[PDB]
Amino acid sequence: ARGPKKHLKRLAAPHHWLLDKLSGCYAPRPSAGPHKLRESLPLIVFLRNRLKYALNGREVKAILMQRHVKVDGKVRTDTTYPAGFMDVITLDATNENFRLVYDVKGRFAVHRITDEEASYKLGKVKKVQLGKKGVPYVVTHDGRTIRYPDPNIKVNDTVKIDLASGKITDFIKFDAGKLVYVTGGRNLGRIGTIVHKERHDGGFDLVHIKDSLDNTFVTRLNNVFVIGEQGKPYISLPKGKGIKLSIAEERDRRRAQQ
Amino acid sequence: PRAPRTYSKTYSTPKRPYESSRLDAELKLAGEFGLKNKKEIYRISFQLSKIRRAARDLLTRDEKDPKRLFEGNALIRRLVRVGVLSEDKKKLDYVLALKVEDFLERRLQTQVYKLGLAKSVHHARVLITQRHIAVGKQIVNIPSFMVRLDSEKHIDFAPTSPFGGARPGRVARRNAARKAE
Amino acid sequence: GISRDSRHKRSATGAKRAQFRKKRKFELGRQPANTKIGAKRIHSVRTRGGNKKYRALRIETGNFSWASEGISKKTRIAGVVYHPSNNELVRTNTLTKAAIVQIDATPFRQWFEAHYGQTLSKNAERKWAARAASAKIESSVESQFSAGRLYACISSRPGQSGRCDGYILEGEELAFYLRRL
Amino acid sequence: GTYRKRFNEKARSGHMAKLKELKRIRNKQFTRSKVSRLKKKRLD
RNA sequence: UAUCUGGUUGAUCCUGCCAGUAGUCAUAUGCUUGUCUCAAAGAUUAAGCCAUGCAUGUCUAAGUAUAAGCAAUUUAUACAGUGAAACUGCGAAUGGCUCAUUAAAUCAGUUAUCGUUUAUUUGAUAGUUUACAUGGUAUAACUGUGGUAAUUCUAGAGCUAAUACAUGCUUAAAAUCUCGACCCUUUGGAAGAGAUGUAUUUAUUAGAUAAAAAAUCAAUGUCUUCGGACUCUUUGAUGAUUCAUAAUAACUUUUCGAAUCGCAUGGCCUUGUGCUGGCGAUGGUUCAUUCAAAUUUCUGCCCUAUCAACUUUCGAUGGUAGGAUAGUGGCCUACCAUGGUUUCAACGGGUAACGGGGAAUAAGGGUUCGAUUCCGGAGAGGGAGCCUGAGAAACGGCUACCACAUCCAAGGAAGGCAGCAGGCGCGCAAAUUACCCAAUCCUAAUUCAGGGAGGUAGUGACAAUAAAUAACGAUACAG
RNA sequence: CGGUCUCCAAUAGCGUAUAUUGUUGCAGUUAAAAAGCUCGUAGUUGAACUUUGGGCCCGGUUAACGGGGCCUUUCCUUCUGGCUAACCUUGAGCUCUUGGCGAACCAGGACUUUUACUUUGAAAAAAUUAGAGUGUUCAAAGCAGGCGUAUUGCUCGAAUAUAUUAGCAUGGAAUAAUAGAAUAGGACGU
RNA sequence: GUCGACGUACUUCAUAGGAUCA
Ligand SMILES: [Mg+2]
Ligand SMILES: [Mg+2]
Ligand SMILES: [Mg+2]
Ligand SMILES: [Mg+2]
Ligand SMILES: [Mg+2]
Ligand SMILES: [Mg+2]
Ligand SMILES: [Mg+2]
Ligand SMILES: [Mg+2]
Ligand SMILES: [Mg+2]
Ligand SMILES: [Mg+2]
Ligand SMILES: [Mg+2]
Ligand SMILES: [Mg+2]
Ligand SMILES: [Mg+2]
Ligand SMILES: [Mg+2]
Ligand SMILES: [Mg+2]
Ligand SMILES: [Mg+2]
Ligand SMILES: [Mg+2]
Ligand SMILES: [Mg+2]
Ligand SMILES: [Mg+2]
Ligand SMILES: [Mg+2]
Ligand SMILES: [Mg+2]
Ligand SMILES: [Mg+2]
Ligand SMILES: [Mg+2]
Ligand SMILES: [Mg+2]
Ligand SMILES: [Mg+2]
Ligand SMILES: [Mg+2]
Ligand SMILES: [Mg+2]
Repeated sequence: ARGPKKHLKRLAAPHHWLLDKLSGCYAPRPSAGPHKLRESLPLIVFLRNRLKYALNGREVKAILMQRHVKVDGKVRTDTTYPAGFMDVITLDATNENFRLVYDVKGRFAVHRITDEEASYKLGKVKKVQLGKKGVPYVVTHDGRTIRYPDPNIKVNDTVKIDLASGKITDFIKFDAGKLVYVTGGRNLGRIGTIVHKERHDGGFDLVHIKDSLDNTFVTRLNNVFVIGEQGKPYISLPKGKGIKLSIAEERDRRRAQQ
Repeated sequence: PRAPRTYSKTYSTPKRPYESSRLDAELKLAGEFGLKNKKEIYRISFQLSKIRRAARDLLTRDEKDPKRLFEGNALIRRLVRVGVLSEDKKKLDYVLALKVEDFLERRLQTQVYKLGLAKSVHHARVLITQRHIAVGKQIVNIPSFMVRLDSEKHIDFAPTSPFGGARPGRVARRNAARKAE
Repeated sequence: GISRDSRHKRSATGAKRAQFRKKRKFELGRQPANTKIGAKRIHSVRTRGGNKKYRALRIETGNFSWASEGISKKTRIAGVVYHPSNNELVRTNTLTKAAIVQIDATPFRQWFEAHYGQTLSKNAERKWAARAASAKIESSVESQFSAGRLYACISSRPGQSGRCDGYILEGEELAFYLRRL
Repeated sequence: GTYRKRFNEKARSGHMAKLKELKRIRNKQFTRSKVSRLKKKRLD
């Protein structure tokens, strides 16, 4: 190619979107934004294929141009805006608030939250550095640059950000025993507690996580997201609380409830 | 371009079509069940071969294997639901004991014949293809329709059919009008 | 015409590679800007991205820094005296980085006289007395100062930034280049 | 594939030129019709 | 091969043998072709040539309308609704198509940028430099006069705008550092005059630390109980940096720091068209992020040894310096050494060689196929070179050459279907020059316009699913 | 001379033509193929030996099977830091509490033979393959859907496995290599 | 030139043996 691409084939789209393979030939390409293309849920998919409020892309555009949708407290009018992990989506007309958190299966879930919980979000500190004029700042996983951070905040920590002011209200250090959420790999969507961080210089650090059922799994440090102390997450968790269940157990539960 | 839509062959030619014993077996099957051609018999044989190969492969797995348990239970549940496998024979060994006749008996043609709605398998086929047979509230015109155990008790003449309480067909009212005139 | 591709070269084993593709813009080159002493002529060059490169086609003054005294002054460039890469740049008076040049010594002499009150109000005398301990300098620099032309080395790239900045030679570097001269 | 016969060599003369150059570089180590041939042989 | 059939003599058995019978897939072709669902369309290694039409344009309240445009009007004597043309901005570098070249090249998995560019999105970020607001150093559309056979050809003259072009001010305090009038010879002091944000270039400095105590030389600052005393004294990240950041001295055909636009009319009063003030749009420096790009580490390709030595004169391997690039690098230049690959197959040759995910067969090992729905690469008849732009060595952009080829008044002008339809390539053959942006998504100034991308329908049984052409009786005749 | 038939095969499908090597695991006297003989480089291959056995404890599966600890001449070394067990002791009732001592464990710096092999975990896009659920009227398929309903509505899914080699992390220490102390230029030290 | 050698593609000749019976 001679420049950036602008089209996305349906078969090439992220699997977790759960798009019909025969509905069309193209899928919404997420516009540039806070979250990476493959880790993001464009607003069209959320409003149409998840909430079912809109029956087609044109109706999604009609909804957005009415300014009814806010992402992290700010109105967005782009159909393919890349909403992503820990993003608060507010619909005032419906009096509804959502937080985009993976379910255990590895797909963004329709998780409703309260207004108080919609006032803040969490962000993994991806970088900490001095800017111009010697003003320290932290860069989080959604591209937010926050100046004058608490000096104790280091990389891999999780900062609680207030959406109204975009200021750090609280922070959580990365340490053993902390409650974490897996945001990548085949263990995506699971919740557990750190046991041990294996450090390899010049390579990828691995973290061993123990879930509530005592199962243990190893994941790269890039996919880990601290969300609180054990049993006391800073956010309301989805149904199932991030616990993986074997196919037989899922069958048993499904038959029991049916 | 749009994504491909999957397709598959529901039958296969047997290894030696010309075996005299095989020819006689196909003749008996077609005559007993009123099958149109050898394609239907090949289709049922292909399904049965697939089922039995799956069962054999599961049996090769060690007992208590999660894959064996899950897949074998699903397969036995399906076979019991369609009626091929009896309730008391819920094991993979009895899945290998199935025969084409078991599947053929479940066809809506044979069931319509057996329930007393038709005087022969061919009369049952004609009744089905002419939209006289309803499984529940749904008219079914496919002789190869495989009747489930629950569906077995709901086969009846369709509400729209002349035999099911609707008005007489075209011939009946035609002759009645000509007699009246 | 000029390209920085590695494909056109032979492989490490000595194989003659074939042409994989046509020449690409992102691996281009441009004609050298043989900067020369004279009335300033500089023309911009539009590079990859929106960035701009300045081409010193001619330049006759430069910001030269006296490192020992920690100063820098704008001075005229007398001429190129020695170049390590090739001698023809010396012959043609071509300014490029690492070229040994001669610069007018007047501003440095004036600054040193003002600062130390020496040669090569109460406040002025006080300040000169305070700085009297540092008055002494290397003999080699002072001989040049008597001559009127100081040896300097260009540390800028005139064909890229458009500047002819540099620094006066001192110590071991000056001794080495005087030996080479 | 490099020096295979083309349908219309005249229409791509420049291409042919490149090939020749390549040969001259590749085979530099070595250099350092039926009726027509038979006619020459019989004439000799 | 197996199974089955037949022959092996005067006949019948038992061996053996012989001949025919197996297979899906592929190509070509013949006969037949009623219904429902569904779906594809290559091939002369000819990436051979193309008549005709279409396939890329785009305007919101929010850049520029005295169209001598439309309609509304005294909501509007600066304009005010809608709005052709043109300027301005963006896109046209995506999509679609084909597989020619390409044998450590592409590509697959896996690495790196502490080796670089990045329009756009997202978050931060700029009190340091006539203003109740500057010019033509200026033109388009337009008016009017014209040339040419001809083209998306254009010449002279007259007008007039901007988020075009070019200029250029306005806003707190403090601190620090220089140069220092003068008084005074002190342990000296000091009016004042300057400088400071950012961007570029160069030079120098800081960016600490495995843990504890003293004596003096020089400069020299806070303090008391005038004797000596003097504590908490500032420093981030990486596995690692000359890193982030900061400081000093200057340098610059040298940048940026809002002369822009929409809606609304709130608060103070000393009652002035005075002061102040809301929600948005568009620009703008730098950093980070996102979309990307470039280069890159390790391992992995079919046949060939009757291809054994190859590379090095004209860069081959490496060093120093420079040039060039966004940047590393023999990428190129100058000077140097003589290196680098190879029987563990280099180099050369062949390829009906784009690579992979995948397809078929098979009990398993294997063998073959993959132009072809997704990913990546390369090309737009063949070589070569460029303008613009964040991004192109672009071809539905430009210039030359080679081959073809259209118009011509013979002076000149215009070309690229391996895009969608449709033709030629034979004298022998095969989808419609169809409808639409309603869905999918993409482009724009943008909900609205555009989209042969894509969908819809039509059209040789491509490949697949289901499935009609009769069912129930009586009579008659015959073995 | 005049004069103007039966059966078999498939079935909305059927016919015709061309085409369609042994690693596991081949053979070499007499019917393919052992070179006239020897030497010899690359390549492939290459004798045995170095911690074996014994005595206890803990917790798992279905008396067998496997997994950990100690002891047995068998513990990596060193420094620093963090926490602190147990041990001594005072006092108040095995539990708190005074004051010493601070093992184990954890973090970091130095110190360090290298691989082959195999186990486990990440990675290996989607589509495709296998495969769970689902009366598309059946099916090929698709990822749908399902349950109440006068009224306003509730709700389950879009599973799971496979993927060679190379790279990364990890447990093993059998088999096969590799290095070490011989002119001691060797190890250790309060 | 109904030429030689080689390469390639084909054609062809070598199948009956034992037991019983006449
Ligand atoms: Mg790293
Ligand atoms: Mg009817
Ligand atoms: Mg025909
Ligand atoms: Mg018919
Ligand atoms: Mg019909
Ligand atoms: Mg108007
Ligand atoms: Mg323009
Ligand atoms: Mg080759
Ligand atoms: Mg390679
Ligand atoms: Mg844009
Ligand atoms: Mg911005
Ligand atoms: Mg004019
Ligand atoms: Mg260099
Ligand atoms: Mg050279
Ligand atoms: Mg191939
Ligand atoms: Mg090819
Ligand atoms: Mg392919
Ligand atoms: Mg190209
Ligand atoms: Mg062509
Ligand atoms: Mg081109
Ligand atoms: Mg074209
Ligand atoms: Mg194009
Ligand atoms: Mg076409
Ligand atoms: Mg605008
Ligand atoms: Mg040897
Ligand atoms: Mg051995
Ligand atoms: Mg592996």
